[PDB]
Amino acid sequence: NPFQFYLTRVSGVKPKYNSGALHIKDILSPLFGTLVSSAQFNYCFDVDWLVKQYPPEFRKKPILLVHGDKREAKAHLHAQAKPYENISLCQAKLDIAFGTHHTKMMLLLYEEGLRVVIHTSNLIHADWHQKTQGIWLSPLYPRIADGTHKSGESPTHFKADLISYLMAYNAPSLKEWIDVIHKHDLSETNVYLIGSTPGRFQGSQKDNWGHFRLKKLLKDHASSMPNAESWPVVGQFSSVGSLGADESKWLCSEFKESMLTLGKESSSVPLYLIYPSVENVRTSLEGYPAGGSLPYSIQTAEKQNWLHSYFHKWSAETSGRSNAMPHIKTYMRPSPDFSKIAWFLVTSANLSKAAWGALEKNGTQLMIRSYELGVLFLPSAFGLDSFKVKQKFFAGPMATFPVPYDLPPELYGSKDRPWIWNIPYVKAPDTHGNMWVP
Ligand SMILES: O=C(O)c1cccc(O)c1C(=O)O
Repeated sequence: NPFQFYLTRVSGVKPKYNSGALHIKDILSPLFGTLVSSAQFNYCFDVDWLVKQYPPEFRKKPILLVHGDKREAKAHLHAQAKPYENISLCQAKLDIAFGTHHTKMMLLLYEEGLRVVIHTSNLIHADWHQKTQGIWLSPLYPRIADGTHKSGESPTHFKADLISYLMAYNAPSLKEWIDVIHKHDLSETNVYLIGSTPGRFQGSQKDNWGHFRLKKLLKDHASSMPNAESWPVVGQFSSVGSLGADESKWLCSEFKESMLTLGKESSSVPLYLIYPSVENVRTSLEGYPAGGSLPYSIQTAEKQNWLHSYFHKWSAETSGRSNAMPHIKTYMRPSPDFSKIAWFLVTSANLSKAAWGALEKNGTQLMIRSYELGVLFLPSAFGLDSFKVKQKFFAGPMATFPVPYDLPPELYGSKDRPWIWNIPYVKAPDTHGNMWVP
């Protein structure tokens, strides 16, 4: 397969549903490369657990943790890391209020080359145990010979774009990794980088990040088709921000507008949002504790009941993962019969203005609060007009894209409710025999 898109291993499904899945121990294995140094970009870390996932022979190689923690949280993380003299830390600046460092990425420097891993899991045991999570694995990028002058750039501009993303941190530890990337040949990369960084972007910078970045890529590198207004948009996420008093405030005015872009020319496009119901969580492998990683608060939700008519259940029979709650985030553009897709994005970005950006100053400025990162699969980058949807995620021509959940998405039933993490559920017990009392 050309896509190199994987799910994490799920404990408790039959082996047929983990053949081709990856655990973090698989990613860090010597079989992937002889580790010299690594950077772990993430949100939450269990440092003791994390070091154990590296092969024993590699556990003293340098590790950089890139995080966004402040004040006591920052102290707690440093205290976690203090016992390991090989671990350095980089605090990503979050100069806009309510921002988060959500990006989940491994930079893996080997004897043999460099690998980039963009994924959706926190570096804690529970995020790799029984959740649905996504991974993109880059090729092994060879080093450019010293004295040789070549760009090492791909047709998707991934090398420059990754360096640009790292430069936004303004961090000395990441300038070191920028210099590493400069020295490697990333020309085989067939995905486009879509990042968010905190800031207020106007003019020549508005298209660099967030949903304007997606819009720019779709305008430049996808083609519109006849009956494009019939191709739905699907968004799939593990949390929702405050979107406004109605759909015209942000969801359907600028977010949907960016996602329905195709091609360079000048809406009733169906929008499907996939988000676990209470029943999805209750009957999940984890039970109600899965809802600790689906942090939709009642304060947010009661301000936007209009949103929930868009919500569809989590269902993933195709990957045996209907009971493995999603912490992956994905966005895609299926055909009206869901048999093809015009593009697929896997990312850290949830359904929120903080993650995707919101227009300010009379539409001239895109304001983003958070760090996010994902990769975009476009048919043109593979010599194709569209992707055929793989019918069974783990089944057997390799030019079909492995969508990890079921299509078409299934609307919430009248008795379903979106999972809301900070109210109690005491009506029916979960798969472990417990209720939810936050
Ligand atoms: O895991 C994360 O990066 C995260 C952190 C804080 C709130 C969240 O909603 C999420 C998420 O849903 O991914």
